[PDB]
Amino acid sequence: LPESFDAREQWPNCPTIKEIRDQGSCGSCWAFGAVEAISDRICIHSNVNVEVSAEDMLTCCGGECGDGCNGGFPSGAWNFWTKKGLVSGGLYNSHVGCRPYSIPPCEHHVNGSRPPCTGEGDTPKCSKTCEPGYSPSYKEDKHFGCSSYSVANNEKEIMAEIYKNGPVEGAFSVYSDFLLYKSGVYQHVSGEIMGGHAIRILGWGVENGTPYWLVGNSWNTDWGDNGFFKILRGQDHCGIESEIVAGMPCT
Ligand SMILES: *[C@]1(C(=O)NCc2ccccc2)O[C@@H]1C(=O)N[C@H](C(=O)N1CCC[C@H]1C(=O)OCc1ccccc1)[C@@H](C)CC
Repeated sequence: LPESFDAREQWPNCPTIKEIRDQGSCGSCWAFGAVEAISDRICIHSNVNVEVSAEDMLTCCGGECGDGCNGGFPSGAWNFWTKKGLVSGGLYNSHVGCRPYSIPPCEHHVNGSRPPCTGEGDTPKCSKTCEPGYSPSYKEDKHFGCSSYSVANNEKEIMAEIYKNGPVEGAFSVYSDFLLYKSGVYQHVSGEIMGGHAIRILGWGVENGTPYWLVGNSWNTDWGDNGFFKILRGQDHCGIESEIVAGMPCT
């Protein structure tokens, strides 16, 4: 395996890999890390381009994935993709796809022109219909995964999975010092535990002798490094290597 790897550069024909979304004021990271990686993989393994609906995942999976805006389980999300499939849907107010995200973008621990995020967010309804004007129907717009699996807490195997099949979803413990991340390789040194956070890992590298994972957060582009961040790799730091999940699209 190479010393560095950036899925964005390795699969130039898959622009979703470069995208950063905004989960808004809702604890839907579990759903976002999943639909983002799934969007990447659908393009990688059939290179069609589809903005997989975070709304569909967030609202229709139900208990199997956890508790909507109150948090969920990454592996459960990929299961939903294989069992019920996922329709298309872009950013809030984009009118792109069957079910665009219904929760407004906000400022995540940074100042900006958008309203500041306010944790309190209610899970939107599971509506099995597409926005007006969109074709085909909800049922016909479903994209299915043909496998849902968990990658071992093994640096090499995780790198190998990304290298071969594309970005994966992972999760780590968020402590307050992470909230102010701007650049460099993040290592937890201070701050209270905020809870588990699911994200999309799309590569790795070494910065100043420090091995890291290239990660895409779901807090818009004005947070962190253009929406992305790097975190220490190789020591299961904050559990970043403990809950990796992925899957392959059908056909
Ligand atoms: C991830 C998130 O979205 N964080 C940012 C945010 C923005 C706005 C408002 C709140 C939070 O809280 C999100 C998530 O999916 N969390 C998820 C989680 O904490 N839980 C899922 C089910 C209930 C809850 C929990 O307490 O889980 C503990 C747990 C851990 C392992 C096995 C079983 C249960 C975590 C798991 C995502 C990795």
